[PDB]
Amino acid sequence: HARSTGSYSLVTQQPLGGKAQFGGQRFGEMEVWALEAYGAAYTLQEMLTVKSDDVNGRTKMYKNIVDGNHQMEPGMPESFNVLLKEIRSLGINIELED
Amino acid sequence: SAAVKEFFGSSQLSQFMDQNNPLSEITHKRRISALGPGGLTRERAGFEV
Amino acid sequence: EFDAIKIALASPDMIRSWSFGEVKKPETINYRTFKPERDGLFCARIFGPVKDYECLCGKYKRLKHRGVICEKCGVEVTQTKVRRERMGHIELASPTAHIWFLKSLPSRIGLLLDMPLRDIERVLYFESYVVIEGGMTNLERQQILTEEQYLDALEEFGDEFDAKMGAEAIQALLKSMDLEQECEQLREELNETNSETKRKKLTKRIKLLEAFVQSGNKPEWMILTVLPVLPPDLRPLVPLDGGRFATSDLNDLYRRVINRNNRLKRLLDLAAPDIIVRNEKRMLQEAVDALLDNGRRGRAITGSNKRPLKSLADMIKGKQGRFRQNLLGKRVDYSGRSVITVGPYLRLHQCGLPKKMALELFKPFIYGKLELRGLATTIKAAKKMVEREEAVVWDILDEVIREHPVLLNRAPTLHRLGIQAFEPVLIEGKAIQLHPLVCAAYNADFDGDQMAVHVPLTLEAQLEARALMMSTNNILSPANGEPIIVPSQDVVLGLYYMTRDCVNAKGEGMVLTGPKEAERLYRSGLASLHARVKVRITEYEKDANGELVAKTSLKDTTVGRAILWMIVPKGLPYSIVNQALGKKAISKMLNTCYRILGLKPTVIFADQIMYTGFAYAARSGASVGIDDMVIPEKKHEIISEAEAEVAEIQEQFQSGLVTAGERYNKVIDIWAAANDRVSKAMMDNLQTETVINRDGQEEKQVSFNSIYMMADSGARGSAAQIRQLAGMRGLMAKPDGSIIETPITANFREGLNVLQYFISTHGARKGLADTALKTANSGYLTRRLVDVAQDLVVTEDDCGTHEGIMMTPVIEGGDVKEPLRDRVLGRVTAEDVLKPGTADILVPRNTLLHEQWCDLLEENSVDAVKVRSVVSCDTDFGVCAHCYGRDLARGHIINKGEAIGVIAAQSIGEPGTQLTMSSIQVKNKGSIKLSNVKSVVNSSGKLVITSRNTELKLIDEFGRTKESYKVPYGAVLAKGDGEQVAGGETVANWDPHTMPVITEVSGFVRFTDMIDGQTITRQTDELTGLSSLVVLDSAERTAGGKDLRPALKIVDAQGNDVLIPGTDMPAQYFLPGKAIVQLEDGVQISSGDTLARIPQTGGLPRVADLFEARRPKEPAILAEISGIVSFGKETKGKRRLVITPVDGSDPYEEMIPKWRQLNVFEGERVERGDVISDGPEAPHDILRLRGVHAVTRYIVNEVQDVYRLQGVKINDKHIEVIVRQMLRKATIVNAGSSDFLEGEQVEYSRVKIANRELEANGKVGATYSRDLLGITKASLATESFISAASFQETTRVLTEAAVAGKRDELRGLKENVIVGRLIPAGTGYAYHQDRMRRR
Amino acid sequence: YTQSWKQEMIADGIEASIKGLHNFDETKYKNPHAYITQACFNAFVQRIKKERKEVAKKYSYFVHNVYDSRDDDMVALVDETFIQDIYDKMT
Amino acid sequence: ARVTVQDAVEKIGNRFDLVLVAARRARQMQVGGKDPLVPEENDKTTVIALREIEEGLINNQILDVRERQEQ
DNA sequence: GGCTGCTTCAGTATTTATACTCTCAGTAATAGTGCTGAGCTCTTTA
DNA sequence: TAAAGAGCTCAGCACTATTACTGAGAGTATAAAGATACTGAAGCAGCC
Ligand SMILES: [Mg+2]
Ligand SMILES: [Zn+2]
Ligand SMILES: [Zn+2]
Repeated sequence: HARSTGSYSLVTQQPLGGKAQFGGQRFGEMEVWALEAYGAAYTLQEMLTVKSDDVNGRTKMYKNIVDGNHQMEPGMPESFNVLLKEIRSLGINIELED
Repeated sequence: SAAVKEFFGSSQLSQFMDQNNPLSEITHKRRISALGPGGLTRERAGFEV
Repeated sequence: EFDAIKIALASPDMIRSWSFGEVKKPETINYRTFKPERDGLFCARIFGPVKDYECLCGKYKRLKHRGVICEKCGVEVTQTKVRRERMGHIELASPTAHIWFLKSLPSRIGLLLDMPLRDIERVLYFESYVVIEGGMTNLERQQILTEEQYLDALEEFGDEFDAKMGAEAIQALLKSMDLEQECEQLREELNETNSETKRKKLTKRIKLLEAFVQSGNKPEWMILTVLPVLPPDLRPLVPLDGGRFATSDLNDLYRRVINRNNRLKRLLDLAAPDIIVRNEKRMLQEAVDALLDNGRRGRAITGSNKRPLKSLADMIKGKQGRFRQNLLGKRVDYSGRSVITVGPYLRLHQCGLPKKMALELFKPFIYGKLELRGLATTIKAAKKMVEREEAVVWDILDEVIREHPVLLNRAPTLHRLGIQAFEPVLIEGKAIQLHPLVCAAYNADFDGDQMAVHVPLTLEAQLEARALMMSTNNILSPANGEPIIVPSQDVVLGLYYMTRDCVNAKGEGMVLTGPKEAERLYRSGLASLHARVKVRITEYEKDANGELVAKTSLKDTTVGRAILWMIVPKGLPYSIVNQALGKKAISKMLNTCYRILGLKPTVIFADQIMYTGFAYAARSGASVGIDDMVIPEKKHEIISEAEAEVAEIQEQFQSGLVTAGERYNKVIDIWAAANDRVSKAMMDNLQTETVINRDGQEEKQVSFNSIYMMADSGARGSAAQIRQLAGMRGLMAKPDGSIIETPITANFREGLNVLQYFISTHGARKGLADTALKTANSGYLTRRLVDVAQDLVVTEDDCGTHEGIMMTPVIEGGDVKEPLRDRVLGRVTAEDVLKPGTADILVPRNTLLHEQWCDLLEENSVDAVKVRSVVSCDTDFGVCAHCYGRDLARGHIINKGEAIGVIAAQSIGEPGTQLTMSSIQVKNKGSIKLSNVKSVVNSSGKLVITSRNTELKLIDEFGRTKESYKVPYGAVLAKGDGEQVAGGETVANWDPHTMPVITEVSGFVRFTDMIDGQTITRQTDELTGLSSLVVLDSAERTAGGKDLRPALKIVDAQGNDVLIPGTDMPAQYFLPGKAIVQLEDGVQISSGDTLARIPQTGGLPRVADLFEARRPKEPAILAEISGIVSFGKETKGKRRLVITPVDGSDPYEEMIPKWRQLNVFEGERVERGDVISDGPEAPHDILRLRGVHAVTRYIVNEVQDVYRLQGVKINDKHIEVIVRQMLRKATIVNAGSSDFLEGEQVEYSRVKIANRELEANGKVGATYSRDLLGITKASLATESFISAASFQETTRVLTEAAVAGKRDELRGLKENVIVGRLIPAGTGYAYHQDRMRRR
Repeated sequence: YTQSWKQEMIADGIEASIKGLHNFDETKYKNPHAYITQACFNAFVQRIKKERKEVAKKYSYFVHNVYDSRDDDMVALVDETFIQDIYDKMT
Repeated sequence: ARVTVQDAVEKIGNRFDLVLVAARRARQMQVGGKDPLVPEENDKTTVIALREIEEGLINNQILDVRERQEQ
């Protein structure tokens, strides 16, 4: 089973799971470490944002690759913002200083 | 009738007949467990039992 | 983009400041239009456009009409994206007490009013009242009332006296509480108290008060009056995202919550009987409760089907909250998964890959290439072309792969090699081949495993993979410089079958002149393979200055030896190969090859090796059949005699002649005997049956049983496996752990009978369940481990220090385990080294210690070497290189910026997957010596030492210790100190069957205060006869004289107390319960018999509890400070004692559970840290009583030994760095010229640099003591809460940081992942250097 | 059936009795017990019908979305959401 | 025949800088009009970069000062 | 008056059965609605 | 004879008033209807 790109969950735009759905593989914290053991930085970054959630970012990527330009725009995760607002739910005001 | 239909069509002591072998078809009846209502839990599992 | 994240609280003002409106209507949808309601939980009127740029006005179509709000809709005009995030709010009707700040455990509010929790509780649900400024009556601002009390008082005090119930009064109190005055009050009281418990509660409270009054936080804010409501699009009506559909039950609570609110108002709007208004207030409070964190009350509101539903907190915690579910682990695009196969034709740097997955994984690339080529014109054209595989496509794809890497991984990712890179070759198949070497790293069988595969996109990413995760880059296990490319099992059988010799084969012993001829004479079938033969060869060496000078000779070897030898690359001498070449041989060959040659020779070598091994194994025909299992003919013999005897001993017992326990023991031992005997029988018979003439009679060399061939090869299978196959597999366990009386008499050749088989069944089921649980616990273990370091990065080079620890080989008392060669190998030394001959420096000062240096040392009986170590580094935020040394996988000083913590943690956590759950007869020859000595001479005129600290040590003839042994008090030495020793004798021995309580001079003894009945007893000795007026336990003797306990005044013939030799005070000690001097009154004893006589886990959880700084059970009390020992108050519950220095005040006055067995008598002056009692080591105390390197070395040795017990290997630097983290907070003990308090704690390195600044000025900063916290402790007390929140227990740490109002500077990894930037790990380290340098 | 509902049910009934106490003759209907009894009874049935058809509405919205991503749909479940969403609608 | 960065690190004894400079060079040649300094035989752009690195003529110093004379 | 042992709790690893009666209420769909034009209607006399 | 007026009324987009119609509300007066395991931490509890 493969997945170039397909749907995404909606509450969080992470590519859906399972094989019935055109789901992407499970990429885990253990792997996260196994990657940090190497100085495998860009790998991990473009892994967990540009191919997972950075919607603006992933669109820009898809374009640049399908038009001959391997280059990444970092952006900033989305489901993270979900957590941000989720803690904004309770009165614990959270903020992102300058 | 509501409760009966529920029980049959819905109870963790009921599953599709494992049906791909005259063997498995018979293994899936001479089988006994202690799960569900009146039994321990898959992660409540005590070593002894 | 943006710097540090900050947390704080929010006045309901700011809640208003957020929301784009306020929601009141409890419902959502029209069920006909399916549109939002007019003013409801989803309504556009606040949240916004359900489409983009137009709403139910239909009034605004293009960018000309965007933006400006409608009047029919009322809603602004924009894209629906913003609806996802806009927040709302409810206005509360009655105030609400927040639950988190109520059940912090301990409550950060009850203490804020110093209140017992249950009272604030009963205030909430209104089971009682509460007095707010009781006024001109005897009732107090913190008093509460039973209802009737309130009723009655309020009768006679229906005045300005105030008593209510509910968050009303709490918002009152909090709002009506100033702090600064309160603070100073606490200052005073604290400064005044002598009770420590009060001191602790008060210091915590004053701490929290300084926390609040420190920044702009206002306590009443913990009472809710404005409820913020989540953006609508995150709790959608139904996810509907395929599959079964979820319910997003949040709204429901919300719904019911909002419901009650209006009801409240409505009922207040009716002037309702206040009892029931109370009820509705209660309903509201419980509702908002259940919204915030269900379950913290009595009955968690089950959703349905008997399931609890999900609050705002459940989205957060567990292995399914945002953190452990989608912030860290995340399914990713451009990935695939399949089954695996071998494909041995592949070389090292490449992997097979099916056509299909290959096609999808690169669709964008293919599109780009086609449209660059013009073969298609639009994207749709390309989609169609790719659909039905217009046969051009393939070559297109071919070009795309040309060197495009891929990344492979397995499911349970243990360590740094579980995920690697490859360069695929395209297969018209469906499965994945695999270079059959790497399969070890993947711990992977080929029985249905499933591998996963991902693809780098950016050129930078391809580069990262290329240089850093390619199989051509990962050959030395990061756990230990072992080559990790071990040719596993069948190449092994091949090679072994090749390098070997038959007694007489075809054309054996002829002469040849080139391995070419060897090959030919083999294939031509004119010469056998394993046959002795003289052959001319040559060989090389770059022993000279790089130049691999070659040189010939003639050897006598076997053919295949040479055949292989044609492959061995340049710089190798032949004798490396002349052996028979089992497995570890090829291992060490690989290693030395890598060490002397570099890298590419090694990989080419290994590849060729696999090729040749597979080929020759193939040629071999190494089958196996019913005749591979030889049988001990005398099996039945040993068994028949064993059972004959056991029948006898059993009928002996059954006749009543012995005890059942020892009879069982005898049965155990006899079955063990027969077991080992038949083992010897078989194994020997098998291993040698070569009997074949050599033109003469015969000779007997290593036989050729395929089974035996494997075993001696060590390719696969345990000798015990054979043992089971042929020999009877002895006895098995018991559900308990007992053992069945009769053993398994049978083998597997013959068949088991029912019962034996049954028993084996039980044992196997046991082992399997243990496998399950073991994997389980190892999981959470490695979790904590990786989590505890998570941030340690090589920040520098050389911390500028010449300390460290003096490492030495380990001696378990008997044999030594690690030669000094190892602890040193690759660990930069601070000081240089001397020779045993004085002034003979050997190594330079601070040099890196590679292998030729290990040689130069090892030849010189090097003793013990100081070396840099991580615990000792002189740097903040990381560790200097030389304190760390070599990369353990790259034979050079580790570069600058790796994440050492994570590699250490993975290494350590991996092997848990498989882990489990007197006399001195020296044997060697040399010199005897001792340490911590105090001895005595007898009429025997020999040495008998008089301490429990004496340390025997056997020094060899070289200069390096071979043995040492702790030998207890009262042990007679046949020899002395400074003699010769041999094997087979004991030099000293004692009696552990008593307690030596000797005094060491000849004189007179007494029954001084030893009056029977009160503290001692009369003993008409029924064993000998001597009327030993024997001592019992005074505390179990009479209750009046149990204080005047039996002293033993050592006196002479003069009767005067003989002042101890040299000393001016004699030995006036005690004979406690059952401490007997059988020798009578006034007897003149000579030294040589004790005065008083008193005849006297480890698996993985051991490591687990160890790292958690867990509890020793019955710790052994050490010496806080020197001095002598005294006895005062007694049985204030327990025994007591006091200790006095030689110069300072007696500071130590401690009680003891009377059970304890002392270690040193009163009069002795001991040194600090001497173990004044018996038992284990109390790690915290080990630290504060022993410094650092003590406890470090300790832990190191324990874990290393628990591993050693299982053959596994881990370099110590990992354990080093783990401990290095383990202590990071120090407790100040004198504020000094610094500012902080005295009884608190601060980050060690932070206060350290604080001193570095301070102590640049004569004003001496704060004195302190480094501390010890277990991993689970230090995981929390970090500069970061986000990383903490990633760890367990979100709730308390989170509300805590919020109350505090912290701010996180993002200095670390587990946080630079969340924001998703370049972690300062590899490349990212460089960029972070840069980005800091900018500002 | 359900504790959570039952809470709101009783809430309803209580308010209903509260307001409805306003008018209770004595000369006739010599008992207030049954008065409040049937009052709350009706309040309850009102609440429950509201909630039933609410979640019904939820079902209805659901069944009108089968066009999610690709092929391989399901037949078993959908019929049951349908059949309930019909049964409830019968009323 | 570019499989090992062994000598790529013999120049830059860093094994990390490698990625950086190779990435700059690749971004240059792939999209930007920077021509290989080394005879190319259908080897991908990053492989070209690594080639140019492993011959002692491209580094931080040389490529940066090329960019400087460019400015 | 400060002082140690028990202790209790808290943190880890599909799909819910029985009103009634107005009574109103104001709403959203919905036919009534009237244009524009335009296209055919019609005659004109050149 | 046939190009060219001036009007007779029929497609084709609204509009206001409408009409089921669904919702909100207000009346309701028989009853008594349960098989982890562990570690830890403050609070409670008895003591010289
Ligand atoms: Mg497997
Ligand atoms: Zn509108
Ligand atoms: Zn250092």
